[PDB]
Order: sequence, then C-alpha cells, then structure tokens
Amino acid sequence: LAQQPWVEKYRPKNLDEVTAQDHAVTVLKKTLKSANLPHMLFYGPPGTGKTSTILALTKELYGPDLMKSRILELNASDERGISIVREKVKNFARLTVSKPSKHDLENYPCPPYKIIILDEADSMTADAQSALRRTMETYSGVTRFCLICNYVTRIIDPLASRCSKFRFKALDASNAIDRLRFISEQENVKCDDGVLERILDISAGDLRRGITLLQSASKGAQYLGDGKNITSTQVEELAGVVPHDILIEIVEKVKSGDFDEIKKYVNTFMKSGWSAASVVNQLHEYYITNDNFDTNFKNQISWLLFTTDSRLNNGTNEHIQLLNLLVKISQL
Amino acid sequence: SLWVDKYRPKSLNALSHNEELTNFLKSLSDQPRDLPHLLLYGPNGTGKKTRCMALLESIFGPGVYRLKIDVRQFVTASNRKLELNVVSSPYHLEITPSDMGNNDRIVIQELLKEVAQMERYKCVIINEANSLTKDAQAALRRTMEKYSKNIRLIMVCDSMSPIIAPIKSRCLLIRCPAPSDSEISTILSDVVTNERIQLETKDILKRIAQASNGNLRVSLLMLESMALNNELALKSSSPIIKPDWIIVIHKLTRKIVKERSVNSLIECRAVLYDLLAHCIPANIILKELTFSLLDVETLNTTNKSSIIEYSSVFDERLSLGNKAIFHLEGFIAKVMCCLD
Amino acid sequence: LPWVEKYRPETLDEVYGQNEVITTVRKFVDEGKLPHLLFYGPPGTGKTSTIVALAREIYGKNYSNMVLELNASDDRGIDVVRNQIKDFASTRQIFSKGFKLIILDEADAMTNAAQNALRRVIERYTKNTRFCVLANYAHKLTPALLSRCTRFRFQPLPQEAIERRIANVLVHEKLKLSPNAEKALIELSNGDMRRVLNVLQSCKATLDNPDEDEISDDVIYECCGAPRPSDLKAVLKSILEDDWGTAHYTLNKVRSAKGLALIDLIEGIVKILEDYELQNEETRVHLLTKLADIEYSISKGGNDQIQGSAVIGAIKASFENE
Amino acid sequence: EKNIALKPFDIAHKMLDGQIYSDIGSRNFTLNDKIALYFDDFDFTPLMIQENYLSTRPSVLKPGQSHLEAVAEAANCISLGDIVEKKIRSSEQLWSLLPLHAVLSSVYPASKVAGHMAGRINFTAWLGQNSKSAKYYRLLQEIHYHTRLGTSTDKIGLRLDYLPTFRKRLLDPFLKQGADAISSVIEVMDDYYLTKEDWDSIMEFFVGPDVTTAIIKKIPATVKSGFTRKYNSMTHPV
Amino acid sequence: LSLQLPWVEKYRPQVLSDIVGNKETIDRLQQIAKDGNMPHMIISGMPGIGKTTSVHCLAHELLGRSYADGVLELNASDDRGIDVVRNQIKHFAQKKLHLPPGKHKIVILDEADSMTAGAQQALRRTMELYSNSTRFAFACNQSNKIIEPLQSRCAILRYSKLSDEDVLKRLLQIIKLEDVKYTNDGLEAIIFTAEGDMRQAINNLQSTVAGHGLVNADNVFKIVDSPHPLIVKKMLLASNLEDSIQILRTDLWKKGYSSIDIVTTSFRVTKNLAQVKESVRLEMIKEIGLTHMRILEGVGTYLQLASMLAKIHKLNNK
Ligand SMILES: Nc1nc2c(ncn2[C@@H]2O[C@H](COP(=O)(O)OP(=O)(O)O)[C@@H](O)[C@H]2O)c(=O)[nH]1
Ligand SMILES: Nc1ncnc2c1ncn2[C@@H]1O[C@H](COP(=O)(O)OP(=O)(O)O)[C@@H](O)[C@H]1O
Repeated sequence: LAQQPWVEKYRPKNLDEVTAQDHAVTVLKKTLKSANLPHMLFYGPPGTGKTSTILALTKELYGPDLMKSRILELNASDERGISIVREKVKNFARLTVSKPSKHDLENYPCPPYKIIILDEADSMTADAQSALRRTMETYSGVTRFCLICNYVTRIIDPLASRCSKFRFKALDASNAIDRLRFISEQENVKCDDGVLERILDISAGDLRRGITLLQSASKGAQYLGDGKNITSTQVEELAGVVPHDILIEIVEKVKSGDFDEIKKYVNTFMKSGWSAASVVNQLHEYYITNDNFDTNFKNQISWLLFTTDSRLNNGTNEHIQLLNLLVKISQL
Repeated sequence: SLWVDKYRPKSLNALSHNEELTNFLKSLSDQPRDLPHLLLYGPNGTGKKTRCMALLESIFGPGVYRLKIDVRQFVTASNRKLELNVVSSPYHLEITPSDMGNNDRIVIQELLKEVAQMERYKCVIINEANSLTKDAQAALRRTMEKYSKNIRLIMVCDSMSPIIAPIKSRCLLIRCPAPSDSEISTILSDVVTNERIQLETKDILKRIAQASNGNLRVSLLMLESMALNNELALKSSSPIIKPDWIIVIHKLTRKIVKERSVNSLIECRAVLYDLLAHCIPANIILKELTFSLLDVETLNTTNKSSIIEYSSVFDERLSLGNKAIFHLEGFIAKVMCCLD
Repeated sequence: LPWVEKYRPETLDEVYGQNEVITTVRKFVDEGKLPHLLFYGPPGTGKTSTIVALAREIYGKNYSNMVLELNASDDRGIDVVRNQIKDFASTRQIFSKGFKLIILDEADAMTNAAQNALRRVIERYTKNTRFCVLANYAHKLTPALLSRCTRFRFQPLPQEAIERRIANVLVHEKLKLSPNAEKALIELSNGDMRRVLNVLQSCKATLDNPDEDEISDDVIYECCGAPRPSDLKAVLKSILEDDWGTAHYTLNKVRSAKGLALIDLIEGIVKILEDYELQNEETRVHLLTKLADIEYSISKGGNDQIQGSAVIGAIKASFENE
Repeated sequence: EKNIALKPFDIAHKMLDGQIYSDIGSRNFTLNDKIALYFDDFDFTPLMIQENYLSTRPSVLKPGQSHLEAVAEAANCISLGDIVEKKIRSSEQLWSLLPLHAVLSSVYPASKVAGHMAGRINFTAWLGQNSKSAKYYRLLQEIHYHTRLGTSTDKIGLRLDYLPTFRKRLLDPFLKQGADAISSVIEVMDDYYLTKEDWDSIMEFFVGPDVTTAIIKKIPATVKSGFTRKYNSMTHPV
Repeated sequence: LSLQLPWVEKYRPQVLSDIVGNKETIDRLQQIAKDGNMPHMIISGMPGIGKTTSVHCLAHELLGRSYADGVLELNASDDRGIDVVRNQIKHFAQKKLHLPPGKHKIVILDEADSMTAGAQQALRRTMELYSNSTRFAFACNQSNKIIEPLQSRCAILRYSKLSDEDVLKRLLQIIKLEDVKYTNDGLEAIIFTAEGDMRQAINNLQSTVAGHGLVNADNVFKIVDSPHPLIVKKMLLASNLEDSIQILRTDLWKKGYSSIDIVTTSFRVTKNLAQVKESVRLEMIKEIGLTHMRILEGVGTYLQLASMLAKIHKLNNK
C-alpha cells in the first residue's frame, strides 16, 4: 500500500488552506505578487505551519510537477556537519535549472530560480551559519533560501539581515484540536473523550508531534483486538509519559518526608521501566504551576529540578539521581 | 547447560510473565510485512532479548535460533582497522555498536547499508541502544529513513532517555517492566519441578525473588547456585547466595560504617582497586555501595541524605571522568566525613 | 552593490588611528626582519588597507606580480589553495628579486586541519615567501598557527568615529535614522562597520519608501534578529514583581511568541540588570553565579522548561537579599 | 638513568611538604614554583599526588578541622582534576588547560593535606591496576565471544551474574567428587564452547571469599591431569 | 630589498647547545650525538615546546652537510593521506645515500600518537626492514597512545615546558647579540606574558624593539595584545563587586579583548598576587580555571566572566 506519514499527508496544498497564520500568509502573498522573491526566514513555535506554508508557496510558484525538481529540502540539525549541507547546496545550485514545460509556463509563473529550504536552521553553529551565508551570497543569482526555525535570535545578524522574516503565531488550542479531530475523522480513528486533548497536552501544542502521536496511537490500536477506542493510557504509554497516579504517589511520598519510604518507593519505581527524565519534567510541571506552594518553596525547587536535570543529561544513573532529587524536595 | 539458559523461552507461547506484552508481540507477528521499528526499554534481566528472539521466531521460524558468529572488518577514514562481532543468522543480524566506542556510527553506516544491498527484509537487533553516541543515533535515523524497505531495527535498552526524539518518533516504544515477585516465584517453581529439586516450603523461592530485586536472570542463577550448594535440596534455613563482588561491597560498607579514618580510606582504596581490576564497572560499584550504605540501620536521616547527595555528585563525576578510582575514593571520603 | 565594499578605507587617512602597526611593519621591512604577520580584529578597522599599503610601498609598480591575495572563505578547497600558494612561490623572477607576500583574508573560518596544513605550508616556503593572515578573532586559530605568526591586534573603532561614518553613509544614501535606532544599531554591531552597513542596506530595502521614511529601532531590531529591550524589560518586571505562575506564563509566552532563545533572553536580562542599583552585594553574586550555571547547562542541552523556571527562581531568590 | 624514575618521587615528596605551605614558606616557594614542579614530569605528578596524599600527617590543618576532612577535600579536587584531564586529552586537545590541571590534581590537594610523610613515598599503583583491568577485560571479551550463542547477556552481565554460577558448575564438583566430575565439567564446557584456556581464565575473575587460587592449588594433581587428558582425548564443538 | 630573517627564525636552535631547557634530555641527546649510532627514540611532551626541534638539532649534529637530504620530516596526520606519507617514508628509507659509517639516515614523524594501531605496526615493520641505515624518531603528546611494540624498540625521552629562567637566559642572549636596550621590568613583563612560549617571547621582544626601541614594562604591555596586567589586577583586587564588573565592562570587554585572553591574564595575575594568602589564590585560580574550561567548551560569554568575578569577590571577602 501507499503508506505515508500523516504529517506529510495532511499538509495544506495552497496558501489559502493555512488556518491561523493570517499575517504571514498575507505578507507572503504580497511578496509573491512582486516579481522578486527575497530570502525568507520563517520563525515561530514548532508545529505552526512554517514548512507547510513554504511548501504551499513553492507549489503556487512552480506547479505540482516542476516544484519537485526546483526544491532542495535539507535539515542542518540532522546532518553530519557543515560540510555535507554546504556541499549538497553547492551541487544543487551548480546543477542545471530544469526547463519548465509548456503547461507549467502557461499555468504558473515559473520563476527562473530554485528554492533551498533548511529545517532547524537555528540549531546551526555561528561558523556554520556564516558559511551558509557565504554560500547563499555566492549562488544568490539562481537560488532563494528559506530558513525555518523556532528562535530568530539564534541566527547571526549577517545571515538574518539578508532574509525577510515571517513570524508565525502559536496555534490556538481550538485550531489544533480541530485539525487533530479532522485528521482522526478522515482516517477513521476511534478516540475516547479527552484523548485528543491529552495528545495535544503531551505534545505541548506542537501539531507535528500531535499528528505523529495520533498516527502511532492508531497503529497501536489496530494491533489490539476488539476494535476498542483509543484511551489516554495508551497514548501516555506510546509517548513515554509516566501516569498521573504514579506522580501523585511520588508527590505524597515526598510530602511525608520519610527517607526510608521514599527510598523504597523509588526502588519499586525503577523496576517499572518508566523514564526518570519524564518524572523530572512532570514534577517540574506539577510543582511550578501549583498554587499550594509559596514563593520560597518554588525558588528552591526550581534550582533542585535544574540540578537534577543537568546531572541526568550527562548520562548518569537514573535511580541515584531520582532518589537524590526526591529526598531534596522532601527536605523543603 | 545452566538452568537460566536451558529453560529460556524459545517462542512467544513459552513466555510466562507480562501477558499483555506477549499478546502485543503476538499481534505484531501476526502481520510480518508491516512490522514497525521497535525500541524495547526496561530494567536489566527482565526478558527483553528473549522477547525479541521469540518475536523473530514467530515471524520467521525456528531458524533464527540457528545462530552463527562472525567477525567483520570495516575500512574507515584514517585507515583504521575495526572489527565487529556480528551474531548473524539466515534471517536476522545482532550487533552491539557501543563496543566500537565512538566509531559506532561508521560501523553502522557501513554495515546496515551492506545488508540493504544484500536483500522481504532482514531484521537487525541493536543491543545497548541507549549507550550509542548521538552521531550514531543520527546515522541510525538516516538508515531508518533510507532503508525502511529492507531493514527493520529492534533496539534494546535499559533507559530511553539517552535516545533522541527523531528515533523515538519513527520507532514503536515498548516498555518492559520487571516481573513481580509472584511471577518470579512461579518461574522458579517450574524450574525446580523440571530439575527435581526438593523444597521444604515454597517461601524459599519467594525469598529468592526478594533477593533478586526483580532481576529474573539473577534470580534464576541464584536459585541454581543455592540448589548446587544445598545438594539439590533447598531448606527454609538455606542462606541466600550473593555474588562475590556484592559480598565484597557489603563488607566495604560495614567497614566504612564501623570505622571512619584515613587508614580505613586507604584500605577501602585497595578493596576498590581489586573490584575494578576484576571487571566490576565503576557505576555498578558506586550504585551498590550507595544502596548498601543507605540500608544501614544505625544511620539517621541526615547521614543518608548526605550519602545520597554525594552519590549523585560523584555519579555525575564518574560519567564525566576517566579514572574511576579517583571518584570512588572521593565519594567514600565524603561519606566518611559525613558519618563522623 | 554592497555597502561594505563602498566607503571602505582605501588609505591610511581614512583609518582613525593604528599607525603603530604600519610603522612597525615598515621598520621590519627596512631592517630585513619581517615575520609572518597576523592582523586580527573587528572588520573595517583597516587590516586590508594596512597590508595593501605596505605591499604597495614595498614593491610599487610590480604589485600584481609579488603579491598573492587570497580569501580563505572562498571555499574553493584546501588542495587548490595549496597549489596556488606553491605555484606563486615557485614563480621567481630575476628582475623582481625579493620575497613574495601572500595575504590570506578571513582565515579564521578555516577548519583545524586546513589551518594545520596552512601552517605546514608556511614553514615549508618560509625561505622566500612571507604570509600575512587576516582574522576577526585570534583565539579561533590553532595554537600551532598562532605561534608562528607575529600578532597585531586592531582595536575596535571609537563610538565617535562610528557615528561619523554612519552620518556620512546616511547623507550619501539620503537615509533618515532615528536617534534611538542609531543607538540600537551601534549597540548591536559592537563596533563592526560591516554589520552597520549591512543592516542599514537591508533596512533601506525593507522600507516601502526608502527616500521619505525614517528607520525606527523596531525595524533595526527586526532586521538584526535581536531581542527588543522592551520585551526583556517586561519579562524582568514580571519575574521581579508578579507571582510564580504569572512570571512563568509571561516568560514562556514572550520567549515563544517573539522567538527569543533562552540563552539570548538570559544575556539580555543580565545586560539590563547591570544598570540596576542593588543594596546588597550578595544579590549580584547569586544572580551572576546562578545565571552562568544555567547558561552553561543550556549549552549542553537539557530540559528547556526546567531551565526557564531555573532562571525565574534564580532571579527571584537573588532579589530576596534586596 | 634511575634519576628519571626517581624524579616523580622527589616531586611528590616536595609537593606534600607542609613547610612550603606556611606563611613564611609560601614566600620562599611561591605558587609558580609548585606549578612548575607539576610541569616537570606532568605525566606522573597527578598520579603520585593521588597515590600519596593519604599517607601524610598534616601540619596545615585549619582549627576545628580533622585529617579526614582535609583528605575529603583533596579527593574532591583530585576527581575534578581527573575530569579536567579527560577533557584535555580527548579529541578536543585543550592543552591550554594544562596549568589548571596543575592546580586541580596536584597543588590544591597537596595544600589541603600537606605535612610530614608518615611512611615512604609509594609509586602510583594505578598503572599496574589499569593494565590488569585491561587484561581481564580482554579475557572477559574472549569468554563472552565464546559463550554468546548460549547465554542471553552482555559482557558485564556475564561477569556479574553468570560467572558465579559457572564457578559452581565448573570448579565446585571437583572438590566434592575428585576425578569423577571430569565428564560433567567437560559437558558443561561443551555446552558453551568453553576451552581449557577459558576454564583457566574464568576462575581468575573472582574476588573476596570466592578466590579460587588456593582452592585450585589444593586440588590433587592427579585430578587435574585426568581432566586435561580427558579433554585432549575427545573432540569438542566449535 | 633584501632577505627577511625574523628573530624567531634567526635565533631558533640549530646545534644541541642552543637549547635552554630540559637539561637531562639535552644531556642525553648530546651524549647520543657524541658517541654516534643514534637509536630509535620516542620524544613525548605537551605540544608547542619544540620537541621536533631537539631531534632536528641532533640530526644536524650527526649528519651536517648531508642534513639537506639525509633527514625526512613528516606529519602523521597529513591531509594528503596516511598511505601516501607511508609510501614516501618507505621510498626515502630504501634509498642508500652515501653516509659515514658512524651516522645513519633519520626519519622524524610528528603527531605520531594519532596513528591507528595498524599504521603503527606497518611503521614498525618498515623501521625493522631498513634498521641498518634508517633510524626513527617519533614525536608525540601522549606516550601511552604509542603501541607497545614501537615503545619497546625505542628509547623514551620526555620534554617539559620551559621555565622562566630558561626564557630569561634566551632573551638575554638575544639581547646581547642584538645590542638591545632594555630594563629588568620589561624582561619580567615579556616572560610574564609568555608562559614558557619561547617563540611568543621572541616575537614580543622583536615587536617591542621595533615599535619603541627601549624594552620596558610600558612599551612591552603596549605591544602585547593581551589585556594589561594592571587592569586585570585592579579588576581582581577591587573591594567592591560593582567596581570589578565596571572595570571588566569598560576596560576589557568593550576594548575587544576575547574572553580567552581575559581568563588567561586573570590566571597569570592571580598566580603572582603575593599580597594575598596562597589558599585564597588557589581558590581564585580554581574559579578562573572553571570559567576557562566553560569558555573552551563553547560558551565564552560575558556572563561567565561576570560570574567568575562574583565568585572571586565572594572568596576575597571570606
Ligand atoms: N520461564 C521464563 N523465563 C524468562 C521469561 N522471560 C525472561 N526469562 C528469563 O530471563 C533470563 C534473562 O532474560 P534476558 O534475555 O537476558 O532479558 P534482558 O537482558 O533484560 O534483555 C532468560 O535467560 C530467561 O530464562 C519468561 O517469560 N519465562
Ligand atoms: N495553520 C495550519 N493549519 C492546518 N494544519 C497545520 C497548520 N500548521 C501546521 N499544521 C499541521 O502541521 C503538520 C506539519 O507541521 P510543520 O509545518 O512541519 O511544523 P513546523 O511549523 O515546525 O514546520 C501538517 O500535517 C499540518 O497538518
């Protein structure tokens, strides 16, 4: 069968199908009306439609047939280094521009340049971005770049000045939940009440991760029999999220403050295979946004959680770090 | 052979604990063509590798168990010679790229591609996926995207935290919790009934489970050792047999608690040197020492809190260092100061 | 027509100062003790002008034959530039007896292996070839390359000279700039004329009427992709005055909607807090130590939300000492 | 020639002398001199300091401070210096941090526990222990390669869990059955493709109460001869 | 016009007696040159201390007129390829240039520690094949990274950083040979700036002589590109944290000095703060080194320097 990820399957086809990004779409339409397309810097929260909008703009610029030969999509974050990305861009630019057919010319403007799209450009180092700017300057005659990122401030000033910047607003909860519901209804995914909201909460509003998690949940639901509805426990299991009941038990054990009880509970918890990093993240979310703790407690617990997360990021023993964090919180 | 290996389940029907996971694996094997990439994460000695092999047997057949071993040499930039021990079969491959240190990426890219060239598909089982470098994980994501037609990856790890998000998105996460003490007792009872081992009461098996901390492999090996010592007749008074290094570490804990001085630290250094020289990992030594210290009944809450804090600090230092004896001695000295 | 190439200092008169480098190199040439030079500093200080003036003084009418000007950031390759250096060194002329100068602009962008190969080439051809290396930062070069080159630091331009050059550019290009925008541009460029010219050109391009419109500070900050001081001040005020929930919500909302990285937000908050009048030294000690720790942890990855809450907690705890 | 090997001993003895850490002694032997002492044979100075910093009687103890606290602080600094050394000698090649590693590994811990050498300056034991650990890890790798097709474990799991039971199945039967257990021992070895060299190597991995040197020596030579003869008299799986 | 001969190149050591530091290693090399029959050797030490220069001087002493073609220097990490440099080594070694019976052809390899085990084994085989005429010297930073078969065949020499006395002696020799007017404080400043770096010290001396003629502290510090030690001392010893931060902002950060130079000068100044007790100096050095390590890991911001100053002030006030 023609298996395809739902993220790339449900991308909007034209600029008119972008829902919430009115400002960016309007500015892009105005720029497209002009005969000149400058270098573009798409920035905003993840899963807002940056790649979808640039792909729709490309499709309207070239056409469904020519756009695939006129597009170079790269991910500088996932690549080995600067050399591979820059060599691929150089080879794409030096390659002869594909000649548009009669239908493409008579139906679409077909500008004489090709578009290079970079994903996660802000993850690049300063030297990598300077090299990218030099490469863009060298081949600026026949290629227009589009840098997709979450933080415009992570891009150096020389590279950012050359690009017209488009800010994408974070998607509203209603819009994201409606998109997820439409995708689920089109794919005949039976979801219980609150499952889509749980998926969005786990993804932290990232519609890309939400769609990926929904597809994974559907795939898991096919394996299980009886055709039962997908439940929040299944999507929590698939995303590696500790259940809320275990978190409440951890909080109660910390509140009681007994060292031996906390040690026993952490020992019996490390046997269940739950990720310690997920526990730390959920404890941070629970404690920081809780109205039952005063300012001093949160001031101390923020530093405690920061230290525990920093030590966990170094590839240490989860059991020791989790026990130390829980004991330190219980001593507050 | 040892009872841990002789009675290992060789099929999905022979699995006895974690029935939900067994049903899930059966459902997965019911549709071999659309098999997703899998990442099985859980505590050590819980049956992850056994379940992976059982799933492979369900998909292909018993021929996956006719395993061969071969050393493969890889040519790399700088003209270095790297040898990888591939446990191969006429249906699947097993690799542990972490044994190649930081070269694992160039080991993977050279190997997986070759497999895709040699091919419905050939499964590859990557052990210790959590200890792979980030570049190796990026190469693994690249091979997953490029060769999803002929390559299906089954990664096994004890913690999914070091795994990167791009791998997690494209793989099916499978959580393998450690078996409960009742299931361990049932498995040991089946083993002893198969081996005709006398039991004064079943409670002994329960104790063995409580001694293994959910580690099924450790529980089975402990049961075999206890049976061998007690002339194939386990009594209620039969002592629990612990490994040599665990006994040494417990003796070290008792020594540290009893006497806190510079000479005691000097002798703890010799004990640690022996343990490290006989292939006991530093992180294992630190974890066992910390959790033996926390179990001493004469220490108050303040002492235990200081001990666990120092354990966390020196665990980070061990993960960021080279010479392990330095960090172990520092931790022991700090604990001695705290107790005194 | 880039504005960096235009208005470039072509003579020593255009250079504000730094005649000491010229005099020292002139004495080196006169005494026959000219070493491999390494001019490093911010762009536009006059490194290229100084070296070309020295080359013209040394040679004169045969400048094009005794001088090889190369740019290490042309990205042609290591082998091609090595071949160019070798064929320039091997082409000796009887009527043009003397050492041959090789200028290498923007050498700090090279990889470490390329720098080591360049150092080996420099050692190989030191008998008849002298190397001048131009760099923005000397610390980016390998120690082996640094040790073989006599270092000359070009000090950043004074603010008065930068303002005079900006006024000259504005009157040349008929551009009107607000004083706040001028201050923001000067602060962002950090004494780099190339950044000033590029940002001014881009802002002029983005204007709907580049002849009858004045560039504001908001336009400058948008063009440079830098955090606006108003946003950082709002975040700091929310952290200092509002409770934990409001501070957390405000920080996350501002740094996600405006696309400000946590490290850049930390840097801006530190810069703002420099001007605060604190009654206790321990407040500043705690602030600096905790914020540096958080930034160092951010550099290694980690949890983003946890680090943001750590920043909020660090500031709140430090300001409890008044 | 022997002065080359004697130099680290002299450096360690001088750096642990408390007189150069007093107020008067600091002026005569400043911090630059101590860092220079480190930079003379910088390969061995951190190792010698880590080896000998527990054998001193401190004369620089602060009031209210015991010897144990001083050695704990010295050990903390030594581990920090080890981390710095790892970062220095990695592929990053951060040799500019050598002076810092001078203070973290040698000078500061010496300052914490400086005094009179209570005994003799002993050479660092870390090199021999590291070589021994490498040899035993190679032996464990060979054993794991031999037994991988029969055991479902990694190398570390083989050492920690399987080897104690392999001891009971390969050495214990001899003590209680004389030469009558040779057939069973050979059968167990054949079930895991274990050679006689592997049998010899396995018994060397045990520590504490499980040491097998004296136990193996106590086994009669006739039993060992019969075991090796029976092993050499039959073919084995490979 | 004429030929350009910089002091760093003119006064580089040619004979073995021109080397100042490493008295034991230099004595061993002098004995080897005196008795002839140079054995295969491995010289190990931190990079940048001129390890290869000593064996070059030994080769000059052994061969002399035949040095121009009887010595092959190569880099193990050459970008051209390990295979091509190994082939060059073999081709040079199999040649049979006429040499006196008491002397042998010499091959010097730099950065030999980065070679893989197979390449090292091949080099050992090549050395053994042509051991009758060609001898090998391997320069490395870490001696442990050289395989045991190579280590056993060679004699190990260890090279250490030059002390301030050696740098002072070399500078005095250069000054006497160049009739340079100087002062004691100027030489002290030059030695202070270059921590055992002979090449940097000679370059700074030449630049100071050209720029001003008389070598004193003021002229040396004007020539030297590092931050002025007096400014860093004022920043470190300031009794108020605001004063230290203001000095850092105005005089060091805004003056274009990189964070690496700032921390290096802070380390150098803190080593020599005789007015402060050595325990406080060690604590300050530990903090400075921690921030230096953070900078070298890629942070290198102004906030790190501000935190370093805050910690130093906290230590100072006790
Ligand atoms: N009887 C029985 N034994 C099991 C089961 N699961 C695991 N084991 C035993 O557990 C031992 C170790 O499992 P292992 O493959 O090492 O799992 P892993 O190391 O955690 O990935 C095996 O030797 C099995 O004998 C089960 O369902 N039934
Ligand atoms: N405005 C939008 N309307 C509808 N769907 C959207 C919108 N923005 C994002 N999506 C969904 O997000 C998915 C891809 O997200 P993407 O644009 O790649 O995220 P990012 O903005 O990080 O590039 C698509 O499947 C698409 O359905």
